[PDB]
Amino acid sequence: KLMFKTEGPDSD
Amino acid sequence: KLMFKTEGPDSD
Amino acid sequence: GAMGSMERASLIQKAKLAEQAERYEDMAAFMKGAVEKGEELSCEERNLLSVAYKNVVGGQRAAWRVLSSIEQKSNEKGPEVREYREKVETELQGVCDTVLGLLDSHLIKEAGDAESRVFYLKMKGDYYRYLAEVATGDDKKRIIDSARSAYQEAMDISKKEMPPTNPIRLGLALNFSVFHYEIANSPEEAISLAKTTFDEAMADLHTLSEDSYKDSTLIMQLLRDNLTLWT
Amino acid sequence: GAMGSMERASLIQKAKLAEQAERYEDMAAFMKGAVEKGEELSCEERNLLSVAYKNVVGGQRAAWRVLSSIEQKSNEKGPEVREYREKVETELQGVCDTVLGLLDSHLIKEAGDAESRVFYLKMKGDYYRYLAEVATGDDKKRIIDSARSAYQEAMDISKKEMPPTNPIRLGLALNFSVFHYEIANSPEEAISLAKTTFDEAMADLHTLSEDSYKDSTLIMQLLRDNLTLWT
Ligand SMILES: N=C(N)c1cc(-c2ccccc2)c(N)s1
Ligand SMILES: N=C(N)c1cc(-c2ccccc2)c(N)s1
Ligand SMILES: [Cl-]
Ligand SMILES: [Cl-]
Ligand SMILES: [Mg+2]
Ligand SMILES: [Mg+2]
Ligand SMILES: [Mg+2]
Ligand SMILES: [Mg+2]
Repeated sequence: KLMFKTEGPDSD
Repeated sequence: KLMFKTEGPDSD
Repeated sequence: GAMGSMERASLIQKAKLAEQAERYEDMAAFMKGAVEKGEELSCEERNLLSVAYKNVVGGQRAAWRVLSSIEQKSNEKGPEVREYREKVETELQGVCDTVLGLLDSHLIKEAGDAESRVFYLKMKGDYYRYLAEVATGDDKKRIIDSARSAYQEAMDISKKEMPPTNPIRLGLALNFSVFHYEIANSPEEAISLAKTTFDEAMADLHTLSEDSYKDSTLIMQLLRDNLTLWT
Repeated sequence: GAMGSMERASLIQKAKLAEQAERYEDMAAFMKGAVEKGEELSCEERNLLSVAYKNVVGGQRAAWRVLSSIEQKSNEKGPEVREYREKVETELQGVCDTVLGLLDSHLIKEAGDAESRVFYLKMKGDYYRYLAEVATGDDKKRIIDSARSAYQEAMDISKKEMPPTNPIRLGLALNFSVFHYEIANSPEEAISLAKTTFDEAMADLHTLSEDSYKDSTLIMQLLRDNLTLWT
């Protein structure tokens, strides 16, 4: 899935 | 520490 | 809890060590122990708590998506794909429930300053959002509304009490916009929120020091990244 | 064990899913369950077992080194660094003991073909080597000799029963050479083993298909990488 930017560590 | 190459996944 | 015998300061110290070692499950357990001492958290401690659980749940979310994709393909081999996706899903839900439990007992109710209260309400919205990503049953609408309600309360406080460049306010708006886009199926609301947030921050950058400017523009760029994909 | 009620084939299937999801602790638990069914493992299953535990112990080794470095600097702040390094060390030792336990009960004794027996004896050497990396007490010499003994038995079989390009033989020699260099403090033995292994494989590449050539040269390049750093 295309994941959009959210706050903090991009840990997924 | 400098780690040398060992077999398989370089998981460390 | 299993951290009940360790000093609060030692738990914080070990959370920082665990972060350096990339041991995020340990980091989260140490920070849970610190919260359960019952004292309020400082700004640095709140960030340790959030970073720890964000890394843990992030691994679970990525694994869940891999398994969900395999499962969906298999439905276009037995019960094993569904069983294992369910196993990961249940652990992910457990982590979210743990975080929500810490927020409800009793971080939010003791948080009176905007910086702490908005931070915790944003986290509440985030972990309900992660629950919503995996929800399919008769509670999905209620999970979505719980996320919405927490984000909305955080937004209302942030707009009254923080400047438009405040990084907490910016990251909240970023996340609420993503909630709108793909959880609430409100892409227009997401785009409007991201644009307004970006533009109001832009207009306030002139008030900031060089260091605060860097902090705010970093999150502004995330808003822009999403707007570029959405428009 | 907790996997006792799951079918062997389902455990293997779920180990492969866990690998795709980068859930290596799960992958290792599933493969441990598969081993405990008591049947011998196929080549693919042995590789799943090894990949799973290699990823788990790799995370532990990397974390241990970070903490050990911090601890050493602090000795040139209280007990917390030592305590946490010890916690990670104990978990790492537990994983190594688990793997060694599977090999001793009863993978090695049932392994009669060279490809299986060498594979398992190499693993035995590897996990004693990981124990040796963290060992400091009165058993360190015995741990080192256990690693040496397992690697030596694997080497003796591999030289009698496998061609010099066999990837199992190559990876064994690679790892035994690293054992020599930095566990046994025998850098000359390490260099000699790596060179001889590389040169004897070189001379046998002409016998291989394109696909086997790729497999063998990949490991040969690791030997070369080490020789470049060592000479
Ligand atoms: N350990 C981390 N990943 C972070 C620490 C802090 C911090 C906050 C206030 C003071 C000092 C550090 C962040 N903003 S993130
Ligand atoms: N899952 C993995 N990381 C591997 C699978 C195999 C394999 C061995 C024999 C047949 C098919 C696959 C490896 N050599 S590694
Ligand atoms: Cl399962
Ligand atoms: Cl500890
Ligand atoms: Mg105390
Ligand atoms: Mg479920
Ligand atoms: Mg059966
Ligand atoms: Mg110890």
